[PDB]
Amino acid sequence: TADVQQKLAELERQSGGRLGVALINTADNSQILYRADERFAMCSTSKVMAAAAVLKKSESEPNLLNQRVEIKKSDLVNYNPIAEKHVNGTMSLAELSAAALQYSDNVAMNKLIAHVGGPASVTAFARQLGDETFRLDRTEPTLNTAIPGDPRDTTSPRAMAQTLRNLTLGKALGDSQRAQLVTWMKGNTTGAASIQAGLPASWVVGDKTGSCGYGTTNDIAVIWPKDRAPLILVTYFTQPQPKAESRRDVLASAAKIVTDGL
Ligand SMILES: [Cl-]
Repeated sequence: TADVQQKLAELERQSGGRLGVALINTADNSQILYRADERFAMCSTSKVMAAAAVLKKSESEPNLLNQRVEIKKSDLVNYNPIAEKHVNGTMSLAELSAAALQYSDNVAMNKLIAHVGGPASVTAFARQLGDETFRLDRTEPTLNTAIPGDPRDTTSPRAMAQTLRNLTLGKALGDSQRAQLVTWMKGNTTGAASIQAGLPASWVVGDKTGSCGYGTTNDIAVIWPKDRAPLILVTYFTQPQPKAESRRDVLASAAKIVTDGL
């Protein structure tokens, strides 16, 4: 409705920044879009694509998720909540995937990236799925600069919503791998203040958040409303000032606007 568009424009104006939304409602195959073809820095929301690339590789390598990866001091980056506890030992690729997706651990992201061949390999995986918009250019932590106008490490709301639908509800991954990705995302510990905060308490959510430079504040989610077909929702948000603070409330407000009614 124009009403939903007006409400999103009002929210964006009040927020002071630039808001991007894509909702896919699988009940009727409809979409609600706002700036959905513009690019936004992904921040840690790119961890979903990297974990999915590892899952895809595991379809033909059954030992892959159990493979051990050494964690060294030289692996530490800016935010390492799980990896810092494993320095001088190993973690499996499954454990790194869970740490990336559920605690936003940046060492874990770098190990997923390295395993599949680097940022260009993660990007080539997106391309193989039919996502011609996603680009992972850099590793952690430099992928977080989020400079306005810089296309590095960006995607669009439309593209990420369509790809997340393929990954979590469609057939991008084998049944075992899809279920594993969904379980990991449903177990996220970092999302309660973002999309989830704009939805009724009873709804079930798997999501991945990310915040980075220029007050960029993001969330991408698969949502099971009570007794309804699932939704896919991407809410991206960025601000003019380099040191702007995160605005998870803006993502909650956008989620409420686009799901009201339903
Ligand atoms: Cl500033």
